[PDB]
Amino acid sequence: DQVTQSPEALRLQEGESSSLNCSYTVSGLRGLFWYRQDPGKGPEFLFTLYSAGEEKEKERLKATLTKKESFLHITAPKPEDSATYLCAVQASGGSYIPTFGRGTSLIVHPYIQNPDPAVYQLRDSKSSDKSVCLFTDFDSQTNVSQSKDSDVYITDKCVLDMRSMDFKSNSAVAWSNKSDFACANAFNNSIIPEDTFFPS
Amino acid sequence: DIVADHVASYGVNLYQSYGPSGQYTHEFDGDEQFYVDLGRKETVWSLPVLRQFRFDPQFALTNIAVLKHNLNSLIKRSNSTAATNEVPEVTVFSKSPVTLGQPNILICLVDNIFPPVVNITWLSNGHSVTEGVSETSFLSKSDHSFFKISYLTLLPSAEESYDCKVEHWGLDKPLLKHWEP
Amino acid sequence: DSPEDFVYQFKGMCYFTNGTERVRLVTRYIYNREEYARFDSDVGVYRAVTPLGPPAAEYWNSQKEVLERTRAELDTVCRHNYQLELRTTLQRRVEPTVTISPLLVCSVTDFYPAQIKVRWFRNDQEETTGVVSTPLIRNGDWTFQILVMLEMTPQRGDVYTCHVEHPSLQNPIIVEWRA
Amino acid sequence: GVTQTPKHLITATGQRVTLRCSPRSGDLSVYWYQQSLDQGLQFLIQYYNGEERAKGNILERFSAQQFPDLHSELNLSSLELGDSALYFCASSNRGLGTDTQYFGPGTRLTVLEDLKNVFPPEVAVFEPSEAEISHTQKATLVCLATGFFPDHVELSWWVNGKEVHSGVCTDPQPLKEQPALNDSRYALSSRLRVSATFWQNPRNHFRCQVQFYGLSENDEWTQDRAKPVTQIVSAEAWGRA
Amino acid sequence: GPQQSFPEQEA
Ligand SMILES: *[C@@H]1O[C@H](CO)[C@@H](O[C@@H]2O[C@H](CO)[C@@H](O)[C@H](O)[C@H]2NC(C)=O)[C@H](O)[C@H]1NC(C)=O
Ligand SMILES: *[C@@H]1O[C@H](CO)[C@@H](O)[C@H](O)[C@H]1NC(C)=O
Ligand SMILES: *[C@@H]1O[C@H](CO)[C@@H](O)[C@H](O)[C@H]1NC(C)=O
Repeated sequence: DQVTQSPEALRLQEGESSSLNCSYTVSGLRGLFWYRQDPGKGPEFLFTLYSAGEEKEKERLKATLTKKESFLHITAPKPEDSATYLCAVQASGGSYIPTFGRGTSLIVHPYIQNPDPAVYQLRDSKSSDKSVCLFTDFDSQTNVSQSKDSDVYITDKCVLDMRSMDFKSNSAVAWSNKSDFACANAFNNSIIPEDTFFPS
Repeated sequence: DIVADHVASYGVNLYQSYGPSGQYTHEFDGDEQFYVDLGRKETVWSLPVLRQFRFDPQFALTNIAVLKHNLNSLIKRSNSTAATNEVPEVTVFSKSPVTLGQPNILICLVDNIFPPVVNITWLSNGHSVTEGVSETSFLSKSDHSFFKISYLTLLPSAEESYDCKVEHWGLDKPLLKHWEP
Repeated sequence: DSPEDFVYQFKGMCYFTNGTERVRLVTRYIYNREEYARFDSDVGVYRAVTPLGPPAAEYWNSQKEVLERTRAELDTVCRHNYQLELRTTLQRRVEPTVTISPLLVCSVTDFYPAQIKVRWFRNDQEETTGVVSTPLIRNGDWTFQILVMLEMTPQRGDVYTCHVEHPSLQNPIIVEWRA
Repeated sequence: GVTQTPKHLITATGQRVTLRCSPRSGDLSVYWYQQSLDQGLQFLIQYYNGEERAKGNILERFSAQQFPDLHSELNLSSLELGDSALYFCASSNRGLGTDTQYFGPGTRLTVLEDLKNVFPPEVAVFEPSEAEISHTQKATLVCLATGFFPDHVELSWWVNGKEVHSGVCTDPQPLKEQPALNDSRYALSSRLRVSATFWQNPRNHFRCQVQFYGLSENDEWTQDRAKPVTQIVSAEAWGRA
Repeated sequence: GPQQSFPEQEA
């Protein structure tokens, strides 16, 4: 009567087409449903498949159903497609009560045409007792990790779009109220590109 | 009418304002595959081969609920047009050829039933019969009327006579179809 | 007095011909004895049978998900259930009981399926008239019955036989009677 | 389609809350779901045309009802810290096997031990680095929102009194200031990137504001510090030469 | 085992 989604979470690069699996072992299926869920938001309906052999399409998405499982084929994914894709089953076995899978957390990393990784020291606020450093313009292959240093806080990669210049960039923010807080060793726990710009 | 080698109803969903009452059945070539006892919340089979299937009684209660809603909507649509009572056709006949001192079953066929609410009792020599009496459910017809069959497991005697008493709203007096060997 | 009653019926009808090849789904929506709307797989949409049909037919035709979920029942209900019928109800073979009793009647008792062929023979000779066959009697307990009355003249030296053909029998069942 | 009220709900342990849900017009079936990190999307209870249809692994404290207007009410009593989850509502046409479920935006519940630990954010704007401007001709404004509890916040960037989305990115999830504490205060960062020339104009006004959801006027407060009511905290900066 | 036809709902 169970439903299983694989992988539990998936990391993809902009354009790298992949397929989300939804296996089921329930008896007498009468509907299979695919949903898209964003954090804090309600599940957004995608596709319904009433029998094996069925195939439905919605732009770069393709949902197919077979006697054993259902595939959600996501072709040339963009960072916009980053969500948790939920799968449900309605069958005689499960008294037609919808049985949802644990979802597949999708994350699509953007393509950086011209990477310029650098760590900059921002202008100290007159109100705040915090010093801020910013790791920006690095490529999507670079992974940022939390600081091991007491009272030092680092945020995860965040991509911003500047549609006026058909530009996009990744950035991590590092701050601390500690006196000995320097940018030169702020992302020490992260594997930063060997030739990252470190200004004076 | 539609011509086909085999005709099946999956299933016959029925709901009426009298009671109210419901009926869920499946039919194959005019024979009742099973019914769902809505009061008892149980699926009752009518073939030993079919008995191992797992049909949830909830699935019957679940469909009848939509019929309950649909009837309310059509009572409002028809400007509350009640069902017309029909005159039923009663026929009494034995299951196998009549032989004295040999077990035989009496069959009472009550055809052209509308609305599906009828009383079919058996009489031997005037008194009522409770033992060895069984019946089917309301079996569907293309004209959307019904028919129900009542059985009587008996031993026939030279002087034993039998009667099928049918009470319906379409009848002014209870109809009696006599039988004798 | 006549008690006030309002009836509603829904029938999910599958029509099977030439085995698995020809399949049709007809879902009938009935108020009392008046079928007001029906979906037909051969048609492709819900239709209004009577003037009480358009509020239902149009409403169910406006939504593609209602049409898709209904259209799917030709496979999820008809073809699905036929696979169960092939193993249960379509395998059911009950052989008949042939008896001759007094002009002369051939009682063919309790058989399955419905298909049958009763024939009288005069002396290795057919007998077309006078033959008064009853319609196929349905017993409702998954068995059938059929009685065939024959007007005869009892004459010296003729054997009367009742030839009955059925799919449960490899060869026809023959029962004879003499004067 | 499916609507739900309220959006945010901050409450104390032992309290009673009532959640509402208005289904799609034409739908006669309503489903209730509880979504938490460690249990996923779990079915609570279902209704059809004002009557109970199905019961899930629902608690005794949790009760529900479907009114003649077909809207539903999920009443949660003697609240516990564990009840802090996303409560989604779903709507179906007839509640049969082939019916497609349609979800609501969901109520977000947060059950705290006491309302004493509630803190609003400390918003601080940080002006771009002269090094970044000289290297990319692009200027990044960082906004820091710190020491708030719980995490019911909405951060926005405002250039010359109007909201902006271009060159803006906020962290999807806040950080924990004390990751070892279960009742830890949160921190959140956001960036606003503009061209060097745009930031260089002193006539350009930049403002980062955070909408904080807290205690309502009817809640009690006796502490010396100001009541952490649902409020707006903001930091601003003008363009430099 | 056996599957059933689901009736459509009126307004
Ligand atoms: C079927 O038989 C029952 C026998 O009980 C009938 O119901 C009774 O009808 C009389 C009418 O005078 C009432 O006084 C009784 O109180 C009823 N009894 C019950 C238990 O309801 C019923 O009307 C008959 N139905 C038909 C179609 O004739
Ligand atoms: C119901 O009655 C009104 C008149 O009172 C009429 O306009 C309408 O068509 C009637 N409907 C039917 C189906 O008889
Ligand atoms: C029935 O069977 C096959 C299709 O499976 C076909 O060859 C044949 O012509 C059909 N019709 C009849 C009348 O046999």
